[PDB]
Amino acid sequence: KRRVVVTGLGMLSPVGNTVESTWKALLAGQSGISLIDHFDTSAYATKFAGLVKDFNCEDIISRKEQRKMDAFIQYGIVAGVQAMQDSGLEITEENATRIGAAIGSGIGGLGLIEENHTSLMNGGPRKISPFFVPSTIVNMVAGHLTIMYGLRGPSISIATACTSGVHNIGHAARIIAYGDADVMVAGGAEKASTPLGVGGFGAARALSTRNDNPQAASRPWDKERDGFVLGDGAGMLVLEEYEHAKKRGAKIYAELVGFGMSSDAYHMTSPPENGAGAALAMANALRDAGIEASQIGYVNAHGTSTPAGDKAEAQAVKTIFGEAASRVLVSSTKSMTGHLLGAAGAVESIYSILALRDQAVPPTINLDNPDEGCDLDFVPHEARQVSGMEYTLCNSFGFGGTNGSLIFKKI
Amino acid sequence: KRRVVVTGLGMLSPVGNTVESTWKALLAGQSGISLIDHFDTSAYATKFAGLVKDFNCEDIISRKEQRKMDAFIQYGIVAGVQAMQDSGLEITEENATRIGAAIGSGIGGLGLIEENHTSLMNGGPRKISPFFVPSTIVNMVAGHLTIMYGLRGPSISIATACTSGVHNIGHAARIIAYGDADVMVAGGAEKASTPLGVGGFGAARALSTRNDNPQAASRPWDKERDGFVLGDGAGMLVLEEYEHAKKRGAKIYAELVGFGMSSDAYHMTSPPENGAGAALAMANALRDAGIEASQIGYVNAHGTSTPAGDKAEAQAVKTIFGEAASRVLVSSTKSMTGHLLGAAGAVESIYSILALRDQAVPPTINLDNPDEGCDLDFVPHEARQVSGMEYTLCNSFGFGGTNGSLIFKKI
Ligand SMILES: *[C@H](C(N)=O)[C@H](O)C(=O)CC/C=C/C/C=C/C
Ligand SMILES: *[C@H](C(N)=O)[C@H](O)C(=O)CC/C=C/C/C=C/C
Repeated sequence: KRRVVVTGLGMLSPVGNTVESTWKALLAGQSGISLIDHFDTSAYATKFAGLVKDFNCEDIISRKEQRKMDAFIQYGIVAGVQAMQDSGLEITEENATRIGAAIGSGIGGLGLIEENHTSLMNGGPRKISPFFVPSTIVNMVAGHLTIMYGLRGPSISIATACTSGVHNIGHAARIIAYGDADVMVAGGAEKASTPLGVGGFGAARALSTRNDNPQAASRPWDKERDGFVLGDGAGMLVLEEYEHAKKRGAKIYAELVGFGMSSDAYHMTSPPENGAGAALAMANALRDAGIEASQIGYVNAHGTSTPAGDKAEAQAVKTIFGEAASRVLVSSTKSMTGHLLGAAGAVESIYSILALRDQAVPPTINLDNPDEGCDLDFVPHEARQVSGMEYTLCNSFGFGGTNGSLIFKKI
Repeated sequence: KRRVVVTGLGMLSPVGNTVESTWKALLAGQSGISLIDHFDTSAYATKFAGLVKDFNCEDIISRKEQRKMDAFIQYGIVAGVQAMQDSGLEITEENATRIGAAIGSGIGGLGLIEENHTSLMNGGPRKISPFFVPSTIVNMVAGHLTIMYGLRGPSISIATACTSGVHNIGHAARIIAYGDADVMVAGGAEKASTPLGVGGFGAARALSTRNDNPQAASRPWDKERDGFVLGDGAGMLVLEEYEHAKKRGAKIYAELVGFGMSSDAYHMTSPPENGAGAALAMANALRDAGIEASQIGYVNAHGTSTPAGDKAEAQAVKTIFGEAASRVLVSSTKSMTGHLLGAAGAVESIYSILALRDQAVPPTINLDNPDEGCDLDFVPHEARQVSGMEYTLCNSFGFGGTNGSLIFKKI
């Protein structure tokens, strides 16, 4: 039996450009939400997002190579490098073959698609960049990373909307467990804060519209929720087989011990009031890990600050935790960070891992007045200190009722 | 140990709207390539593609529901229904939970992205459809199918460019083998024959330009190759665990016995002249199945009719088959059908499965003059009759050097 452990972390996010900085900002209840200034938002109903601030990549990616790449790929690589550096792995010819990648995105290169389409509308097909395809398609984050580090193992990319993050980590472990790889770089990257991504979610009426107080917009479970808050970023994990990691003397952050997937079979964008799909994915993760709900100390919720969405997950937690529902800690870091779509599950896996390290649970800021029936401990305003927390659960749900959960364990 | 078998086939393609029709057209060496007429191609360097002809879906999808869906999703569903109908599975409340889906696409809804972006350019963000997001994102084929049949098992979507098809089948089996599901609907759907998809690949100089003879454009391994030929379509497979399938008395088409993944670590679009990545993926598939190259009767090649691409794969076959390289049959059905990108690996899995059933190997049409060093039996012009063929191998390679292979076995 092969046990997968997390030996390397890397990340870009709205509250920080590194893992540790981001983690301090979350624990200090800082927000990363801000007014969008890279495109005219006058006609838009949402004028704010969680944007990655003062991002440098020149040291890692050259200006000549920057032009073949949408910003989502740029983020993915930089965060991937971080994860590799943190891992300390040395890739040798005797190694290459056993190391792979499992990185996805919800929609990939929206920025460059809009740009190319604009050129085509204004100049015909001869003005379309020669890199249009490889600069936008979702799997190019893993493509460039494999090339960069000479990785020859398995190379997949799962694109399941907001569950992407969780699914890539899940299958990266599965791959390792199966024997196809020893080390896997996994995570997700997203950069949808573009006209079409902001407009598009606006069109569906899914985004918050609180432009008078951008940092208060995102309020999971609060009575005044009006929609999720969009955020860009990327979170990369290095997963590797225990023994392999043991022999090399690797920083072991945690052990990936459970992975559950489920389908809703209800609505294309809406979740069931019930939360049954969310319930069956936690449930399945539990079975896969072989533990009971009661051993879960902290649940990093999907909790996107949407009226219907937050209700459902809460209910699913009450179904799964039952009597231990009052003793379990459930927060949403999306109150600060915003929804990272394809990257959400990746960064939130890092937050659930660090919580094990530090026994501190990031808060759910802006939760001034819980709505009617939410009696759970949502870690309301300030980080909570804890003791003896062995496991944490991490949720992510997505359009098409595609659900996933990851269980982490302290080692 | 769990053995996965294929109990249901479904498919839309340029040469046919059903599985059997398509199969007859391939064996009769028919081409599906034609002049594009849904957009002005006057300024374009390629004016032809493999398009799905006279496609009906009204019986399956209503006109009110058609509007929330890009054509790639439309194709996926219709082909998925076919696969379910062919399977004969009955979904019950005692069943739902164990049946899932694993359907991907290379780029998903290009058609609707261009349309929405056009509206936004000409009318601002209020003219963007409310279904923009769910009508384009890659995972909505599995989303709608799960809802339609009430599937509650695992729901993933792999988006690895032209390897998508193979990867979704691969992981669908892995999932089943692992125990997360008993039945999985898997495959891919693509519909990139749009201005941006044709222009975009044109921009890279990757497409054939033989507009004077569209049906002769696609010529894998021929000396006059000038680029791949674009094709739309979808191919769906129903994978299910042997025992489960046995007990229900299911039509067993074949057994999925091997799945190999590999990374090139060379170039973002170009393959290595060597074909080493392609070699290591066949190699890995072989190990996973536990058989030797010599037992492989037919290889459905990636063979996209690209100068560099076709060279490399051929070499990789010579490395893997070695002495049996002359006795093994290698054809490319892309000579007729064109490249289905995200769907390519799905339809070609069906062609490798049917070849087992009928012991007939589809030809590589248009191969008038093999280039210099290609001495392999490429099944040059007419279908070849065979006897005692137990296994077939199926290849698919993609941008970012992401490789995959599937091995099928006659039962
Ligand atoms: C996210 C959610 N409901 O939690 C949802 O599944 C989703 O739409 C992700 C797909 C988005 C990809 C980025 C595209 C932006 C236009
Ligand atoms: C396909 C190949 N080289 O065999 C290649 O990997 C690829 O570009 C697939 C990605 C395309 C998705 C459809 C987008 C069209 C614009």
